[PDB]
Amino acid sequence: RKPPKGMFLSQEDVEAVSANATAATTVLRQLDMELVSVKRQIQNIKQTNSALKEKLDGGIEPYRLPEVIQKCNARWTTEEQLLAVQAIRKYGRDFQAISDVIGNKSVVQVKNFFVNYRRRFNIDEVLQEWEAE
Amino acid sequence: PSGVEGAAFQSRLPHDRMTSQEAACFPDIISGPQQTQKVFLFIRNRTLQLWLDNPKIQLTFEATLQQLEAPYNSDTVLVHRVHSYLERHGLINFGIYKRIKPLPTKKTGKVIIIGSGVSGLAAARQLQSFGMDVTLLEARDRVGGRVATFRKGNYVADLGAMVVTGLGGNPMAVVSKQVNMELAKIKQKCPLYEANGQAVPKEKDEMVEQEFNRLLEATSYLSHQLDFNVLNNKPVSLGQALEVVIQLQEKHVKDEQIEHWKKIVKTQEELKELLNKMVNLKEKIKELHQQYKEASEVKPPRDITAEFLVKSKHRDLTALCKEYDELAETQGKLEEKLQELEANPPSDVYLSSRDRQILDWHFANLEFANATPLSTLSLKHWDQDDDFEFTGSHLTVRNGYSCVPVALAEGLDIKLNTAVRQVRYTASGCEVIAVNTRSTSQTFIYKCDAVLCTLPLGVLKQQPPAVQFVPPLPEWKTSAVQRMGFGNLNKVVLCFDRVFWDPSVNLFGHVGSTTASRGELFLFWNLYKAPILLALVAGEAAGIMENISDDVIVGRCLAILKGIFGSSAVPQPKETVVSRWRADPWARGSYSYVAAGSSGNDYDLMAQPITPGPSIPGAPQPIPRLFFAGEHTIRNYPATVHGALLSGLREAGRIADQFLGAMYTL
Ligand SMILES: COC(=O)c1cccc([C@@H]2C[C@@H](O)N3c4cc(C)c(C)cc4N(C[C@H](O)[C@H](O)[C@H](O)COP(=O)(O)OP(=O)(O)OC[C@H]4O[C@@H](n5cnc6c(N)ncnc65)[C@H](O)[C@@H]4O)C4=NC(=O)NC(=O)[C@@]423)c1
Repeated sequence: RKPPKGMFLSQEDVEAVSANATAATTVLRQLDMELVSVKRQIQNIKQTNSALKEKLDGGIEPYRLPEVIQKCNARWTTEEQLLAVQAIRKYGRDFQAISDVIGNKSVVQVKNFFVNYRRRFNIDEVLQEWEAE
Repeated sequence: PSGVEGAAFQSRLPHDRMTSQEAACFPDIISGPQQTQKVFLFIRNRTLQLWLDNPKIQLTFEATLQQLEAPYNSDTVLVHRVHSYLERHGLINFGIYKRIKPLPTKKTGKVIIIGSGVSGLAAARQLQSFGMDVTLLEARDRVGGRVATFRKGNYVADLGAMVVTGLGGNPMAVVSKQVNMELAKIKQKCPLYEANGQAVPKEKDEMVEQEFNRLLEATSYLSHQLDFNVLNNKPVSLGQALEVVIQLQEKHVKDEQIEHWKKIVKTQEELKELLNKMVNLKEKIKELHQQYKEASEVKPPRDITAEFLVKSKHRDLTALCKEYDELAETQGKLEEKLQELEANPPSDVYLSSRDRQILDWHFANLEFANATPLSTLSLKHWDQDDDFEFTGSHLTVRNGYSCVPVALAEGLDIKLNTAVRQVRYTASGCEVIAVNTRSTSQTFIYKCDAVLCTLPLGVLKQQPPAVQFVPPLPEWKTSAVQRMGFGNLNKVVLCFDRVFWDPSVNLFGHVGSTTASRGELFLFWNLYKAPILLALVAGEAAGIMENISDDVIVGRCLAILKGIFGSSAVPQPKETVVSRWRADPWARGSYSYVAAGSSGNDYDLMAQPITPGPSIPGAPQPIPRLFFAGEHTIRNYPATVHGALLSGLREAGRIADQFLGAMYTL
């Protein structure tokens, strides 16, 4: 039913090597050239990528900011309320970001904010303005 | 196999089945009830046993029936009828046995036998055994044909056949007990040595050999599963198919280097696009940090938009730093998935210059086995006789194989130095015109009822004829003669004044420089008591070394042997002999092979006898008059001594059946 193992012999490949006298040499020269071809686009992207890798030297370590550890609080101070309205305008719906702007306010309180202080802070128009941008 | 069933196996016969031949002589038994068949089959097997256990004396019907026990000895005619069939077709009482019943005083019919090869001798023995008048015409000054044996002092080395291919069902087994043949098993170990003279390392030898055998199975798969047996209206040869297989393995080595490096580009390019996001991100980060400093430089106390700027920028740079952290994590996984592939590359080549040289030695071994370039063997059929391999180790004949012809020859009317030049066969008999080899003018005429031709196939092939048939052989026979292949291998016999090789090694190889010389002095045999090395010349080398002097040839032999054992340990040879079988006019080659475009059925054509037309038109359809035997006429055992011998037995059976009748069919 099947060849010895590792031997590669399908009906398609035998015909393509018998079709003429040097039809053997041709298709094994087609392949030596298709492999020189690939081994230097290897070496060319391996060199392009050596240059892009030179630009990332140092990573972004000068560019970090320390982690502020601050215990989450319940009451909304007026300053915190004001930050939220501005965060809403700069984002809108990304409660995780807003939670990170205000710093001492979790993502559930932010969503609860959205409807508690909804009238008084006119959160409705605010999101309309964000969507235009 | 043992018992009665062993005798049927040792006689190349199914112990539990009637053969096509036995059907022809016992059409009653085989179309009859299954019980009679087992009786018959036992009677055959029992008789064969009796002969086999002591083949130095004749086995008479009386001796036979006596040692059968009932119910089997209840029918004397069935026993008499079995024993006679066996005796006729040379299954019992063939070779050299003392008779019990001395020969019929007067002889019946006359048969001329061309050639005293083993096949000649074997029929002649049998025909004389049957009360016929037998004369053999032999062109050489010696019996044996291609069983040649050099003899000089204690030096003995055959130039022709030298190997008995295993006694498991071999007729030579029986002949070995009849004649004092010293049979020494070979030892199978064959160390290869390349042209430099260094031994090939064990790991490489095993690697190549297995590839060799895997390449053979591959050709078989191309033949029987892919039906790759015609190429541009011509039969595919074995050699072509091996190329097509080797090419497709070199193809696949390249197909898979390509696919592997194509995995590195597909990943070096995922990395490129990711270094691009990371260089761009380290720029949105560089300015957004700048922006955060400036916002943080504004000193407090701040209004809330100015305070929201710092917080928003701080959050954004943190979010943007999460991103570049995740990306330098992917960037760490792909830079390792690229070193893993780099250190796990697939094989660079299919076979190197050096491996392909050692493989060429294994191809020279096939070229020796079939005495022909692989480019000529039929891919479909070159091994059609594998099913009938004997069992056991091969052996050599250590006192010379010639001892067998010479033994068979004793008692027979043999005209040596008589070359047949014309065979004339007519509805009323035959005449053979022969001449003296020493003086061609002397001319001889032999009249006979039948000619048994055992001319080598290379002789029968010769253009212009060495032997003219009158009337000419029908086209169906001459086309079989053209289609078949008649190969060539030669031997160099080196006689020394000391053993300087491994005495516990019977044979050892020598790897060729090039494909074209893979056959040139590729193997050496240490077979004999005396110090004789014996060096083969196979494949395309065989036909070309015949145009080169003995001394140029022994020189290359000495060279090769120097490289393997060093110049000091290899002396000049005392005696040297170099064969040229293709040059020999009584052989024109060495043995036959299934050429591309031929088949084993051509061997059956070579065996059919010739029946001349009628003398008087409208006279009754005549008898067959011209019969053929020899190595090329036996389908299941060609190019061997045992096949030669069996074909002689076969013709002697059917000539006797024809000219003495056969009562065993009633
Ligand atoms: C698939 O399997 C394998 O490939 C195989 C398998 C196993 C072993 C072998 C081998 C290989 C080798 O190692 N050895 C061998 C070596 C050499 C060099 C040679 C040359 C042969 C062998 N034979 C073959 C064996 O030799 C022969 O096939 C056998 O001898 C045939 O005999 P024949 O048909 O009777 O024919 P003839 O030629 O002998 O007689 C005819 C007579 O006609 C005379 N006449 C001519 N013209 C005229 C005329 N005009 N008038 C009157 N007379 C005339 C002529 O003078 C001659 O005398 C081997 N066989 C083995 O078994 N062992 C081996 O050992 C092996 C291979």
